[PDB]
Amino acid sequence: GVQVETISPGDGRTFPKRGQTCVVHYTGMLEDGKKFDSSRDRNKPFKFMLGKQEVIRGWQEGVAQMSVGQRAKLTISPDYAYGATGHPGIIPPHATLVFDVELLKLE
Repeated sequence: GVQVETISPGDGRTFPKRGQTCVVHYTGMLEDGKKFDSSRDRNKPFKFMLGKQEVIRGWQEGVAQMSVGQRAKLTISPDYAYGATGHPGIIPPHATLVFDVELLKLE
């Protein structure tokens, strides 16, 4: 559902726990490499609570496998993203997504 491939290693020790706020920088891309969303383009980190059902499954699960300081490529199956429906106009049906995510800190 999600496959993680490290771009830059983190501390390899400090991983998110359920209920912690994960503070990340990210860029979300369709399979073709085209960016549809980025906290980097906003110049402001994005926060989410691990376990809340706001953020797509694969993005959360991928981040749970990351340590503080790590940057990684999360390849997310539609099953763990927007599924059959997608988000028409932005995310097509059955889309594989790629997120470049850096776990900045936990709060």
